[PDB]
Amino acid sequence: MSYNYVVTAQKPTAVNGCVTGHFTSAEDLNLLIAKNTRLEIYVVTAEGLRPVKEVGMYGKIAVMELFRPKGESKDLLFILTAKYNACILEYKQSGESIDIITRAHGNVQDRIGRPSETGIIGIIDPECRMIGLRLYDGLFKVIPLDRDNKELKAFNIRLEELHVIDVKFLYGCQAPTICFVYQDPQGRHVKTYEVSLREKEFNKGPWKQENVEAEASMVIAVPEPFGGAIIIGQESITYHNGDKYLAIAPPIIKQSTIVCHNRVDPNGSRYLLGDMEGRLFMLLLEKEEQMDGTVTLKDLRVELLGETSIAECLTYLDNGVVFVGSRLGDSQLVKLNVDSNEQGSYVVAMETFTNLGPIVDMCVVDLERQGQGQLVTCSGAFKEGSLRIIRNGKLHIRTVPLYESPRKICYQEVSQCFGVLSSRIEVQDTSGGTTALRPSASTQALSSSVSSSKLFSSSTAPHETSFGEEVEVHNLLIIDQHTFEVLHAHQFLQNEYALSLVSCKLGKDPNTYFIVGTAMVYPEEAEPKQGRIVVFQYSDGKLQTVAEKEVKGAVYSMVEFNGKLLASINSTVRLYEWTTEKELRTECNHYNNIMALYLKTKGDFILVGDLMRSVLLLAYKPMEGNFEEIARDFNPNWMSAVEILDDDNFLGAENAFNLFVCQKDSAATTDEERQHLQEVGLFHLGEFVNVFCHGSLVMQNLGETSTPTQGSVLFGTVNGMIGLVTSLSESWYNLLLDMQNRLNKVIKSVGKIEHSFWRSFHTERKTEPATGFIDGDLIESFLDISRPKMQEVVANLQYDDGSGMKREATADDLIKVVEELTRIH
Amino acid sequence: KKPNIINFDTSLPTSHTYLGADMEEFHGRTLHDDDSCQVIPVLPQVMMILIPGQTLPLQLFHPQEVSMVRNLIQKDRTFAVLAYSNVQEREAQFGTTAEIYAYREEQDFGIEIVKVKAIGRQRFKVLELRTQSDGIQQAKVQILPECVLPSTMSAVQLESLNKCQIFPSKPVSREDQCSYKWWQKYQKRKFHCANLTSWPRWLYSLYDAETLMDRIKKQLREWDENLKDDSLPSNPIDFSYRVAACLPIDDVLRIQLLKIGSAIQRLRCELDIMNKCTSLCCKQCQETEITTKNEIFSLSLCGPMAAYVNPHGYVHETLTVYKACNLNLIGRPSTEHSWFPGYAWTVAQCKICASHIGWKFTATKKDMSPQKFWGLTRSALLPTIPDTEDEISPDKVILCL
Amino acid sequence: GGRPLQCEICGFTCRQKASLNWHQRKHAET
Ligand SMILES: Nc1cccc2c1C(=O)N([C@H]1CCC(=O)NC1=O)C2=O
Ligand SMILES: [Zn+2]
Ligand SMILES: [Zn+2]
Repeated sequence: MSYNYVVTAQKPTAVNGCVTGHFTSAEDLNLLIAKNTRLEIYVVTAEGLRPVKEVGMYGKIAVMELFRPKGESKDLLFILTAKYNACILEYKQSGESIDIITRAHGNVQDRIGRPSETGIIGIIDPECRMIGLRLYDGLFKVIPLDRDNKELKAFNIRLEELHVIDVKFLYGCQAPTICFVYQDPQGRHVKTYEVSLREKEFNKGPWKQENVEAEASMVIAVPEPFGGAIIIGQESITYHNGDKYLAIAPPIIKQSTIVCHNRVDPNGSRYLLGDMEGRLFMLLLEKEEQMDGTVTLKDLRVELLGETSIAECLTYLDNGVVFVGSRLGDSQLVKLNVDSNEQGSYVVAMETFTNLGPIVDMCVVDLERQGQGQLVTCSGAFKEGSLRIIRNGKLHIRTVPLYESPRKICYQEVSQCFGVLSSRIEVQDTSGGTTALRPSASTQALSSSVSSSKLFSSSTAPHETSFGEEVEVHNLLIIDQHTFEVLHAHQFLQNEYALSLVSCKLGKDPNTYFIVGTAMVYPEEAEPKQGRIVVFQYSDGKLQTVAEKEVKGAVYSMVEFNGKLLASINSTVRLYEWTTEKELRTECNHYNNIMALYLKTKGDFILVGDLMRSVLLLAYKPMEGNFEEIARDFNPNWMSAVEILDDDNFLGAENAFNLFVCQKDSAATTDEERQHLQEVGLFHLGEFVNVFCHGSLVMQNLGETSTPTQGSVLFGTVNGMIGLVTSLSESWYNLLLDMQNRLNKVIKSVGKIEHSFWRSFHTERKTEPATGFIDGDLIESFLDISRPKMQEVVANLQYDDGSGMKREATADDLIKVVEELTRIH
Repeated sequence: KKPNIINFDTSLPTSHTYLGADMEEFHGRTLHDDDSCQVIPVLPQVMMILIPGQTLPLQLFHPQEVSMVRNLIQKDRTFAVLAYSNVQEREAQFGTTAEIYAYREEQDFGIEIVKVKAIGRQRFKVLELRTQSDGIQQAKVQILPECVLPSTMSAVQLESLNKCQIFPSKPVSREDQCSYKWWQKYQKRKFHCANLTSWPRWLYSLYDAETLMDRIKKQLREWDENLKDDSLPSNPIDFSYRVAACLPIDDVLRIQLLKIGSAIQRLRCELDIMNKCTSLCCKQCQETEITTKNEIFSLSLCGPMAAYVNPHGYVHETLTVYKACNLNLIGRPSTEHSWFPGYAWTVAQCKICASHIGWKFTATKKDMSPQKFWGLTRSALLPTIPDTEDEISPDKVILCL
Repeated sequence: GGRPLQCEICGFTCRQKASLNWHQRKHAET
């Protein structure tokens, strides 16, 4: 019976894919960038990029490739979603109105099959003869590129090679030949096949089956005049082409594996390569004119160009301009000069584009107590790690680099400062200790400190490590709210991991402290068997270790519960009281669980959450001084985060980018009925949520006693998207769902994909339609359509204005309603 | 403790030679759809809580049982086994199906005897129970589905790293030094994208089927050295059911473990129990210590514990251990209908409450090793968590994870 | 003459009549 409302306040910024071509016109040079559910088109100019259109799809962009058929004015695009919805698109412009047309659409999801290990794969033949897809191990789906196939009918061909790593099409081959790298018990091998359409099957490949590097991780299709293919791995770069073989083992790349690439020169003389550490290399191929006129491959060559943002994809944009599509850090635009800079790098950074993804934790604060609201988030990772500050302006963002992975965050009013958990990477140096790779916030702190406890010095005596191994050094940073300076940096013990963080007053002590929970990690024995709870005080510009308490487990989470400190240790939940001697003493406990990961509280109610086993509820009993198990859920789905809506509804994000909401029962009935939770809400968000908060960025009304939305909960994800969720009333829910149906009747879908299918709770076993939710984006889209369609939507619809009489709805009434809704974020 | 393991044959008990001449075996199997509704008959005096994949021998005497068996021999050869939570009220909310794989009738000595060997198959939840005029009762049952999930990383996995998610030369060279290096590389690679979430790698590693199975393998080798990675199934579902089938637990905890739907949670529970309960006391006394897990060892191919049938059609989920204590022996040793050929049994009672605990197997030949061991019935034991831990934090018998 | 009595549940051998009746009470009790 629960009714809720979800809306996006910030678009996903993480770049998951990019391509180049001629999409708008054969003359204009186009660059297409995918951001999960959004697509952006740009025209390449010598100075920068000229935006033309930005569209929102009803699917998670998985594959995105451009191509040119025979007898076509320009390049056509092909997009495949996560739910296996495929569509080909063309561009059309009729004056000031720019719309994206769908040529052909359809779903390719099979009734059965094992979703592949290396994810969905998609390739196009160079001559545009067919589209090849790999969705299930052993099955190769073929889609003929005939004009007749408006329905996108396909057919499967069964493969003997099971664990295929990669596959590509070959150039200059009279038969649509596929060359792929796979693995078998004897090692990793490269093999070729010829796809025949009238045979609707395979034919013997042109080449032989040759063995390759056991770490062969990428295949690159070489264009004419060379042809053949290139194989990239951890330590080797080879080139095969029937009668031609070349190989190079450049030591420059052995540090990290290459993951992404793109073509620079169409002829195949230069390629760009990107590694996991953000290093950009250049592959160069030589030629040598023979008497016949056929240039043979003299040799290969690789040279490091420089360091950029940790890239997910790459592309060349002429004029020495390159685009670094990053999803860990800010996206970049760089220039390539033939001469090195004063430092020695060939790459020059031209521009940066903020990327909030991945958000791991955040908090809502009001620095300048306007009653408006500001958001502070932990974005990025590794050298891209950073903090982001967001407000209304449209939206205003402020960046703060860290150069180390941020984890949690917290605020202190009395001290006007923030506390953040971070983690840097160090390497085993020449001696017994370790040293850092690059400067981070923990190493450049104005004032620093180290923990000195001697509780675990003995027992599990610290164990050795080899040279060249990486390790995570954790830290707690204290920062000013205005200047954002690295005021203090405390370095935790070795073999330790910080997990939780809170700041509050407990007992009757008026001072505000920072409370941290840790766990002793050892490469032996899976789950930890040790851990600490530490209390620090910020005073006079330095942190002082106030108190400590030992526990035989990991402190996953903590919270303030009516002056006391509630915490979780492995499968147990424990409550601590702050003694008069300024220490901590246990009170009560609870055991049965899978793992007490997530913890939330409201009044005398507490919610505990597991990684998969959903959740359970507890209530502190005053006289008993103990707990009482209230209710629980069973569904085994990977939980990502949870939050308390009110004293009866609870929200939780799960594995398949889904959100489910449960409810309790206050009535009598039976003890069995009270103790179970009802899955009263299901929805497919399309994002991986990681953190929830209470508050908003809009002024807290008070002027209107009649608020349309009750409650407010912000949430952050991985792709850099931020959203708001609230609760509604029964009538509002019914009317908005009717509006949902009426809107979908009219609106054009990007790729002709039904909105109802896109927002359907989806897993590998079960796919259900949304319930107890309202898509805010679709409700808001009502304002942007033409007026004739606005009138078509509100045609023959009963609406209740001011809770008076039900009357016929006009376009103006709905416009006012939707405007009031939009003004909540 | 570290005693001998050589000389006997672990394949002798698995055959259940004590039942006599080779039976008429059937090989045609049956499995219904998940969540499907089926009407199945129930065996009355089966006070055992069956696990899928667990072998179950039976000797039936009543004419109604024999008639139902005759009717099933031509049909699907499948029946049901209720999981009696409260044996007094005959209450059962769940159960497990069982398929007959060996059969033999005997009209010798003027008594209708029927010997049967069956195996577990599917879990189920009870919907309704009816009773026909002929005594044999029917049950309207719903098949419980096996909920399997994809790897935790599937959702967050970055597209650029999808390639090489597969590891080169898949297996390790059995050695656990090469394997420690391998597990560290495995954790760094498979769970790399963990950096994008609220938790670290080592947390997810606790919820990975592979890691859990390896830890369980390490615990199993400790009990018997005649183990090969081949003997154990690779499927985590069948692996989990097999592990659970030979873990000595009480009925309540067995019911709880069966209720689990996901194999990941089942394996987590199993590892937790294996670590927790280090003592095994008398179920009736609760305070009389009988043995520890240090004394546990596998005398059969399946594992240390397994179900065996007796001359009077009673089933005993018996566990093989080296040493026991606080037991008085009743009668004299006998080889009559012995489950372990070459050994003679002697009834064992608790010296305090005088409750039957099991039997003492003594070798008939001097060359055999071990010369003696103990077989304890599961129904008469109680797993106890070690006390201590400064004694400032106590506990109670509870299934964690 | 009157050979020993034994329990059907566990084979517990005994002598006097009701002794085994006592022993068997300790099995299906709980
Ligand atoms: N001679 C008797 C007599 C009555 C009951 C039993 C036995 C007997 O041998 N077993 C078990 C225990 C000994 C063994 O290993 N096999 C059995 O069938 C009984 O329950
Ligand atoms: Zn006892
Ligand atoms: Zn007895």
